[PDB]
Amino acid sequence: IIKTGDIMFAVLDTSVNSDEPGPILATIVTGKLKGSKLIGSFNLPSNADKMVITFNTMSIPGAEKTISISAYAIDPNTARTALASRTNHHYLMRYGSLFASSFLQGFGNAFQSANTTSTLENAVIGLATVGKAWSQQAQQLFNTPTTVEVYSGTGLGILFTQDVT
Amino acid sequence: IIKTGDIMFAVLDTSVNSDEPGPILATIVTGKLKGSKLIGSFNLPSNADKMVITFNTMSIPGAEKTISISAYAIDPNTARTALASRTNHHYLMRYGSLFASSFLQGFGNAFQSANTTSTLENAVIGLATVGKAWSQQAQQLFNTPTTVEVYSGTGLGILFTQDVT
Amino acid sequence: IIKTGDIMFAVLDTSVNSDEPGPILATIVTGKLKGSKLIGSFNLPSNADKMVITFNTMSIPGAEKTISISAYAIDPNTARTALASRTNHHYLMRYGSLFASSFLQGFGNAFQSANTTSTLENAVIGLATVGKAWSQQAQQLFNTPTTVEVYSGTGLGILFTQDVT
Amino acid sequence: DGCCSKMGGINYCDSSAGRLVCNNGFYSTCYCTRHAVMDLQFLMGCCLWHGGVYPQLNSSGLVVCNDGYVSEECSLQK
Amino acid sequence: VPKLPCRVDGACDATIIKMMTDLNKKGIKVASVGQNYLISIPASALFADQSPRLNWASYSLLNEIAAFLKQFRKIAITVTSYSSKYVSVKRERALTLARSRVVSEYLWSQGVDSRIIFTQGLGSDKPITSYTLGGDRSPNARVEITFRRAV
Amino acid sequence: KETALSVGAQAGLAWRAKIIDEQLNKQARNLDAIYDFNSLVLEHNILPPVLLEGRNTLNLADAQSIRISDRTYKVAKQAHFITTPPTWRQYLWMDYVKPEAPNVTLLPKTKAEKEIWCIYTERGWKNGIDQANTILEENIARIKEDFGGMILYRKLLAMNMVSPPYVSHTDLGVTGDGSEIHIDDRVLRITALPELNVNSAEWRAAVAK
Amino acid sequence: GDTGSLAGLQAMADSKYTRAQKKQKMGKIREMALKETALSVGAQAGLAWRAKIIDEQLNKQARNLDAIYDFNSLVLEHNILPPVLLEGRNTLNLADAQSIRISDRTYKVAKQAHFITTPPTWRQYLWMDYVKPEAPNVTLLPKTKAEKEIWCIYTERGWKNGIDQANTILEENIARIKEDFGGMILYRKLLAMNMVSPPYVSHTDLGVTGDGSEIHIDDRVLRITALPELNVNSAEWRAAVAK
Amino acid sequence: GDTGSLAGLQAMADSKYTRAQKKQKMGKIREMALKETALSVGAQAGLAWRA
Repeated sequence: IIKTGDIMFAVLDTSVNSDEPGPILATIVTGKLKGSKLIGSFNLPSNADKMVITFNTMSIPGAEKTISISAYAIDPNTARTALASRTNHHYLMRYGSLFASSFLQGFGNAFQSANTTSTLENAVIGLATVGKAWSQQAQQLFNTPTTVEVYSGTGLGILFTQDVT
Repeated sequence: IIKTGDIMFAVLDTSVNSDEPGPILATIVTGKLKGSKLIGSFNLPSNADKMVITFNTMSIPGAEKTISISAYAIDPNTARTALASRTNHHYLMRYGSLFASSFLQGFGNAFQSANTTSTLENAVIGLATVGKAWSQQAQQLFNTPTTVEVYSGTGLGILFTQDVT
Repeated sequence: IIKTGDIMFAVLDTSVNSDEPGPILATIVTGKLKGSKLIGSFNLPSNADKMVITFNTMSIPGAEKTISISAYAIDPNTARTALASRTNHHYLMRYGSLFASSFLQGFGNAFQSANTTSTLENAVIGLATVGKAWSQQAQQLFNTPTTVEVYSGTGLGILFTQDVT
Repeated sequence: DGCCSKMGGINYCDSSAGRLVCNNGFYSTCYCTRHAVMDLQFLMGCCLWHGGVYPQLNSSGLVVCNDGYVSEECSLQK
Repeated sequence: VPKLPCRVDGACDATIIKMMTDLNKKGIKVASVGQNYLISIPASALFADQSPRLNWASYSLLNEIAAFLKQFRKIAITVTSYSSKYVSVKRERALTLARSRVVSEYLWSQGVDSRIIFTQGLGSDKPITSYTLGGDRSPNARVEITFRRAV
Repeated sequence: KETALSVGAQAGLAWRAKIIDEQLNKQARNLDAIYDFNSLVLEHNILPPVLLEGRNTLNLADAQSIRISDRTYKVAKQAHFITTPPTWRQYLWMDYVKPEAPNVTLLPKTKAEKEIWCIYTERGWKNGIDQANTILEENIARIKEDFGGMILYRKLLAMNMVSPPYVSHTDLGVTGDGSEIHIDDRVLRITALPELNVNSAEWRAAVAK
Repeated sequence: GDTGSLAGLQAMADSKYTRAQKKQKMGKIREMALKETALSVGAQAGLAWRAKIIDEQLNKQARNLDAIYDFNSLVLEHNILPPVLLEGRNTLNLADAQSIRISDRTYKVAKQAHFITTPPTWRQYLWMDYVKPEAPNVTLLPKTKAEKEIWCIYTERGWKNGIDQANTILEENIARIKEDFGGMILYRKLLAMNMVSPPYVSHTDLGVTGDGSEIHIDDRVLRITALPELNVNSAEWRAAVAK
Repeated sequence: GDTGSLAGLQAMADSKYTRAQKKQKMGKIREMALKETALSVGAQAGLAWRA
């Protein structure tokens, strides 16, 4: 019997990125449960500031048994629900690609246009027509979210949600 | 018998943004219930002014039992309903992006327009064509609301809703 | 009875690219299982930063038996979910093809346009009209993902998912 | 802190005596074993001179000793 | 460690060696063999001339004796008194008995956690020399205190 | 709020208890001198019983019913065997526990909060003081009651108004099988509990000089 | 604090303790998990190292051990291990109130005597098991100097605890072998005193045996009939004296 | 090693051995898929030669 919503500790060790969902396991290290293992997954948020974890498959050692307490975790030592990782992956890349393709489009058309009032013509040429297709491709791929990644070497704290026996 | 609509206190230690609902916790610290605790979630508001805590699962230790009182939160020593956090997170970024892209669009078109009455033309080029795509992207992403976040160390007072035995 | 959530090690010896799924047999070598064979195939990730193999057909020799444990992979020497492969296969090819076709289009049209204010006209000709079909073909073929390929000379590690008898 | 200080120093711990040995032939004033002849005139704890505390707990803050006595001075009042 | 005593209370054996050296520097005999300890004091440094009255200067010396004596965990302290030969036998016996009684009474009033204080004085029956020049000036007239350190 | 008052009551109870146990330990020797029991023990290591005497009692049962008695006597706890003299440490030694949990929620922020904090804390403190002293006086009353009943038994037995305890012992030589043996067997039993007498001749009157 | 707690609470009313509460509570919410790990690894290391030291020390003192515990000289004339005897003195029993049992001396047989082949030496009573563990897997690690030094001191505590545990095990084993030898020498004493029946063995023996495909020359069967036990006819006991 | 395991545990409390945990991951797997095969082929060649 475990109190509904208490806190314990584990360490997660699986290395996986928040792009391909997969089974992740942690291991309870202290307290009453020693060597108990816990397999679950994650899910993706609407905004990329955090990462929360699914944990539902609990296996207690000793006997051939597997309980199904489905409970989540908190971040130790800062007491949040996020992940300590990197999130600045895909802002500057898409912004720079869009701005470069746009600037190319403008350079070709306006520098051709202002001729009334050879190599410079070739600059007009190059930016004039490599701008447009690159611009619409950047408009296509602009919406890619910035990922987070779990670590293969971080501990964690786990709260409970429901009761067991 | 716990009376309907009485006042107790607990401590919220799990920091979570108003972005992803999930299991959050507090533990009743004074009053009759010591060692009892209460898990649940939050609710999102329509505007940028408050946050309330969806708390529904109360547990008192000792026996393998769980009561089912669901109740909400009140401000400790201020008697209000809001969250003590920041709300000015995402006004200035979208406003600045919108104004910058608009100013760029205008700079290109009007400083090309007034040419009747190299690097200046290149300035026209750059602001001209990076204004438009950035402006329509800003019109795409302007509608993101400013969120709130509970803190990792803020205690709270509790009003009750229903009774148990 | 193999308990849930353990680690074993094996050898992958076949080569297959992540384009044609097929029967690949790895050989469990250590722990309790020696000479055990494991037939499966792979999965395609949405983004190609990792690779995992779906392994389900596990058999031990001695008796004519085949258990039905399906589990996943952990990296030898890294304990991560990636693969030992390169990822730069299809960036430069499509970008260079697109940019060359566009620059050709621009050269023909703009150096024909700037005539007012023989061999150079043939340069105009060549880039002018081989640009367009090549550009739309590049728009057609641009979407090819950067692939990965498994090694025919790299072993593996295995984490468990469920139990057996 | 230095038990056999101002002498040759610590020799070793004679656990039959539960005492340190100084390097000159004199007994220390420290100890090394918990099975030592030490005077004990002050104690901690609750439910002393009784059966001890019950491993089971109350819903309230009432604490009941194993021999049926209830100690308000350990318990919380109202 | 935060709840158990790391040592017996009031113990600094460095200071004990210091005061033992100072006692022998004073000239009061300190003798240490085995776990049996002997302190010997000349009677002229304690009393008047064949009198059972404490000299008022001697109380500082007595306080030093008690400060040394409080250190060691003990059981039993034996006090023996010795004198010269002055008038008769029982006179010397009575004087020794009174002297040992007075020092035992003040020490038992003081804080030395013995369980047993034994006292006796025997006059001039066990001299420590053949040199019998003076009266109470002679070193055989004395007070000895012995004990055994236990554990 | 009142939480500071309650935790100050807890702290004052603890501090008064610790000082009380300190003083009670430091005054040691006369305590067990005056509360001897082993000098008071009976012949067969029997703890002698406890007796209560009441004088000049009147009861009104209801409207128009009264009863008057001169002296009443009651046996409180029946005597039995024992292996040790009971001591005062199971009557007087208070419990002690350091309270290490001041709940850090309602810390003051304004000086008015500090003022009400101070006043509620000190009145809780004096509450804890008086509660501890009440516990101590209840304990000293109960141990005084025990010793009074015991010595009253002793003097009633002197006055020949109680039966003494009666004991038979049975004696056997070696017993048991070839693998387990005992040299002797002494079975010590008591048949008659000590009790009061009801007749009139056996009353032994006292005198002094 | 809360010692002179009127002054302690008036001091905790100050705001510097309130702003120091914020940094200490977030540490106090989680940090205790490292202490269990440190105690576990300290217990492992101290137990293993102290076991190795005591096994080496026991091996150093081999000869006098076999000198003192001569099981081989203690055997009877028919290769019979003596039984095990225990003697208890001045026993009081309080089964309940109003009924006391008293005896002065009593005797118990623990292990009945039986056959043997070899004298059982001390190595099955006192030799300690040793392995070399080379796998410290410490999942939790310190970050700054404070958790580093509390990690060090908790490892010191676990080290000392493991040493004490090993010494406790040694004391239990040496008590066990001492009481077994005491039972043997007590049996010798009482059989000298004529308090027990000596063990008795019958034997039969046949000559040649078997068929023309299997033979043995002479077949001897030895069987013990009378287990040693104490007598109850105490008037035939033989006393002793000294000089 | 583990004789001065007080000092060894202090060294692993220090972070200089934390990077040593990564470099022991590479060699702890590839050798074990080789050693038994090497032992088996050595056994085969030795048995035939000695026979």
